Amino acid sequence: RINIKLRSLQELLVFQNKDTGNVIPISATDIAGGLADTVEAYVYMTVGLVSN
Amino acid sequence: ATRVSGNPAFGQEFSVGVPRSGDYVLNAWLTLKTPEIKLLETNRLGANGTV
Amino acid sequence: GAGVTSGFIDLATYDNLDRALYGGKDATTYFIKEHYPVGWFTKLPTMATRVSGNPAFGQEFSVGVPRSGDYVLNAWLTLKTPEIKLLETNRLGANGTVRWTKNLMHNAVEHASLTFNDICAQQFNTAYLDAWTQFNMCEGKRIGYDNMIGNTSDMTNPTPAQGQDGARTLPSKNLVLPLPFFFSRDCGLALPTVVLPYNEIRINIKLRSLQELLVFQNKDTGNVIPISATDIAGGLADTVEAYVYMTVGLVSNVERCAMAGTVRDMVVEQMQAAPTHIVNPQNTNNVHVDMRFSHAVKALFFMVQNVTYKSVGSNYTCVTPVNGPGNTVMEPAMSVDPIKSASLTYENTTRLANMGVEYYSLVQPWYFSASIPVYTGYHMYSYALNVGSVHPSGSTNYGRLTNASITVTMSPESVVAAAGGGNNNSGYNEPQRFALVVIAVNHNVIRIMNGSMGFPIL
Amino acid sequence: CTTGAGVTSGFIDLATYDNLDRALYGGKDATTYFIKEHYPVGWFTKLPTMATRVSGNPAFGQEFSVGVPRSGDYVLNAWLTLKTPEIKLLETNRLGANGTVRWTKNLMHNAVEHASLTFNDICAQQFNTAYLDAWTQFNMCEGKRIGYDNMIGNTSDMTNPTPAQGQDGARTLPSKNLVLPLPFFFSRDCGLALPTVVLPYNEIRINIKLRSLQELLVFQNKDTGNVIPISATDIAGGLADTVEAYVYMTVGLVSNVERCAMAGTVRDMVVEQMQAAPTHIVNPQNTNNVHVDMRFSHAVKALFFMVQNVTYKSVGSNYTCVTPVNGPGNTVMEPAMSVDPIKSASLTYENTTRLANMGVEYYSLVQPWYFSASIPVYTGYHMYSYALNVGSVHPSGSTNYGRLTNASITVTMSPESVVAAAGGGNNNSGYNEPQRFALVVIAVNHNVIRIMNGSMGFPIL
Amino acid sequence: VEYYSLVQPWYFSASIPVYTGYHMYSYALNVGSVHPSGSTNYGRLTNASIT
Amino acid sequence: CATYATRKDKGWELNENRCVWAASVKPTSGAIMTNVGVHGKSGNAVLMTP
Repeated sequence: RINIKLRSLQELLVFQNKDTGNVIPISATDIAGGLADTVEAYVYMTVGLVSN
Repeated sequence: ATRVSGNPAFGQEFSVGVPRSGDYVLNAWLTLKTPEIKLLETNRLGANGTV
Repeated sequence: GAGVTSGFIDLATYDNLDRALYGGKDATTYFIKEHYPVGWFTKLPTMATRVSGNPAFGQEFSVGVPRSGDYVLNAWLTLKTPEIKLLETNRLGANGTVRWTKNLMHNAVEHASLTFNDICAQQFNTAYLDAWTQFNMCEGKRIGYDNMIGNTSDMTNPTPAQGQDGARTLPSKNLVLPLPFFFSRDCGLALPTVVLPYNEIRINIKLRSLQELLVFQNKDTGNVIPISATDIAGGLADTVEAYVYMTVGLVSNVERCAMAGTVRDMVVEQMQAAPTHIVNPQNTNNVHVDMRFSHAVKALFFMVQNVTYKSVGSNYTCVTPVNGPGNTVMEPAMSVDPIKSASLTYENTTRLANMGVEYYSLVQPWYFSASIPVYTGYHMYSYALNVGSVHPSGSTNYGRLTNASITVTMSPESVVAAAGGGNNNSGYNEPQRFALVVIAVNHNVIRIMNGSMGFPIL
Repeated sequence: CTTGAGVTSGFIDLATYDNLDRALYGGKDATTYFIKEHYPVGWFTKLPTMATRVSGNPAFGQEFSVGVPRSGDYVLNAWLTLKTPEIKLLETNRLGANGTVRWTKNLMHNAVEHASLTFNDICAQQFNTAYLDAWTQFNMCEGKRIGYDNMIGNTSDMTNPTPAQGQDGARTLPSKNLVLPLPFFFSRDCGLALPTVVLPYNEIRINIKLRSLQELLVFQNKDTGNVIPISATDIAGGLADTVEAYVYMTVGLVSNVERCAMAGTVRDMVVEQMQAAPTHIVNPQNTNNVHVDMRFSHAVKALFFMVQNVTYKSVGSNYTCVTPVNGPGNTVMEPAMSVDPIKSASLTYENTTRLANMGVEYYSLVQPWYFSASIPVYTGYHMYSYALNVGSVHPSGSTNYGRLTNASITVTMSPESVVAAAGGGNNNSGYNEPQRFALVVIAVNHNVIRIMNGSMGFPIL
Repeated sequence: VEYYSLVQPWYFSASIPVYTGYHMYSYALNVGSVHPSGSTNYGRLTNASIT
Repeated sequence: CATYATRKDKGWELNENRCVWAASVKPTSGAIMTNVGVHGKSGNAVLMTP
């Protein structure tokens, strides 16, 4: 099995001040459409078939 | 890869099992689609703020 | 959405061609790596044993190779640049800037040699270093190399005087230059110091005077004049701090004794440089130079260097670079390699006809090297399939060969830039002088026996 | 610095040892570094040689043929040199002041189509512009990329648009010679070389068809970004149909110890050929997917499929969904909307889909990352590979198409391509005029060539 | 197209069409002759195509 | 002068090379009752492939 842990969207968006250069955590109301916790993702791998 | 547990979402851990019926597994990658970001004028930083 | 069973038709497809290519009892297979043990060893860096003087600008110092190490396989030299500050008391007044020359390293060092006892073994210099770095540089390390030896777009940026807008000073940071030697060429070629307890090994490094290491440029007329101590603040520090480091490896006691007391033969590559030949395009267009080499030569590199000013270095273009907007250095519009065509003559037998300069610039590096230069000049021709391969390939020996000559036909741009008449910041505002340089890379044989070394053929 | 370590610090590292170290290192038969085994090699030499022209005088828009010289034991390198003419626009052009002329992107890899190498009178190999572009974009050795992009055109000088003489930009496109290597089976690897000394009864010849200069020059509109064909009266000096082009090949000489020993024996060599599927026109306005039936003969190794914008014959190597337009600063800029027209692709054998409807990014990035020596830096250039290493001369995993029945490739187009097909875009938008696209599929396969009795033939065919 | 229109009828037929169209390719020396001449069977030949 | 296009094969490659590969199933222990017991009293099981 392969275990993958995905961080929350809060620690992925940088909200930088235009002039003073300050960074504050993002919020749900900051951006339109909310923060979709669910995400579209899969994992693929390549298999190799050999002779009998 | 055959999913065995978990729903892929941000901030959570999910497990995927390796499919059988093969002979050798020699590769592995993950794909995911990022959402769409739309900044609003009602943000805390106001005009002086970029996401 | 397909599944593993979706295939099996690829395996069902199997004909006479597939029988010839794949299959068979003795046929090897992938997905299985045959593992074989290797020797037990370890490596660590050490300094080089200082046994002669102290480093200084313009002087030559020799450093010994430390003993008590089973194998030495690397060598690099580190040196910290001084601090440079401009003053309003300069001879150029306000219209004067100071900057480090392009390729700060590969400069400030000439005639770097490796000597057994005191017998010369091999030796390299600026031309060979530049050619090798431009022809056999592995990508991904190009930015690292262009950062460790200067060329950081910080030392080469012109700085105006204090009263002008640009008051920045040149930072003092240490730079490191690897030493290309026969033991550093390959891991399998290393000095057996345990087998050589009688001989002692020296590295002779000669610095360069600080006058020609700095470029003093007039931002208006584009002229270069030598610098003096009064121009810069503090003064020209003749003494400099520099060290030499090398990676020494140790081996196991079980096999060091077994290998002790034997005879070994090694193959190494050496560098030979023909004397520089001053070329005057004003008098004529064709220049012939005789080449006198000894051992089995593998490659040749020939260039024409603009030698108008010693302050600027590694400038193989007919026009010297000048100042530009944003306190930067840029090359003027009319900028081509002086060489137009070249040919070889093996005792009145033209081996290569009057081929174009683009052939040497592009086609030969594309087919018989691991890289292609990104600068003007740097023309090469190799007798071997791979230049960077340590293993010998096809080559010709000049010991049994008679006198050979190289003929070069210059260019109209070169002959018109030789005279003056250029406008402001045109590069050729003053008459230009050019020198042809030819270097060769060959092979040799080293024999180790009785705790001593020597050339069997000498 | 003050280095107090010394040599003796490594004695602890040497002394530490366990069962894992005993299993990995050690042993009486274990090889060691710092000692390189040397083995003798053959005595030979190499030198360039002019190729003998046997077909008139080369000219633009025509086909010329050149034989392979004898007296060389092996030939293992071939390239072409061509001196481009000097181009200077005139104020009396059809477009008037609002008009620029520039060389097409990838001047070389263009004007050379259906270049073929023939033994005696049998077509042995043949490649074209699509194969050249795909191969040089997928198997490019980094470090030589700048040299290639300076030697085959696109030197940021030939491709910069130049306004008319009376406008601000009166610069003329320079007339500098350019070189193009010829990728052949013997040029792929040193170990594969043509035995010219062993083949005296076959005429080895190279047939090269150039392209008319009319569609080699892009005549761009300054404002609306439209392309019209160039005429003789538009530019100064007219168009020179004749041109000086040469072919150079490298020969190798070997001693008599083996050059005569290997003669008189049957030799079997493995070579890589090309098979190109017929081009199919695609209209995204009417259909959203296109199926192409692929038929090949020998063990295929890789498949390159791209969709090319063919609105104007002057512009070449345009696999984007939007044609390039002129930009500020007398330079060409890719438009804001420029994405590969393919949205997804799938592969079907019989009625069974071996590959599902995977995303375009898969073929674009993942496959080159794993089974290639480079990743393309331009949009398009989609690849599938049946072998672990595409560029390896030694055979790897491959499926023969001779015993395989009809196979299909299905390409589902993108909404960007759908909307770009219809015009209506404003000036300098690229898709101001309606756009037409074409699909091209190229395959790489192995083959066997046998040398016997002074002649060569395909034992399998 | 004029190849099929004119050259092939000129060599392997007893007449040349006087109307547009009618393109011919004959595997045999004489189309009108009832005696068999050179010809290949498509039953053993995998499906061919005309472009 | 046999070639790929004119062969009488195609569609039969599976039946030709049907032994190149096979399918692997999930391992399963063989647990079978030896005797059903006497009048519903006794009985035991044996694992053939544990």
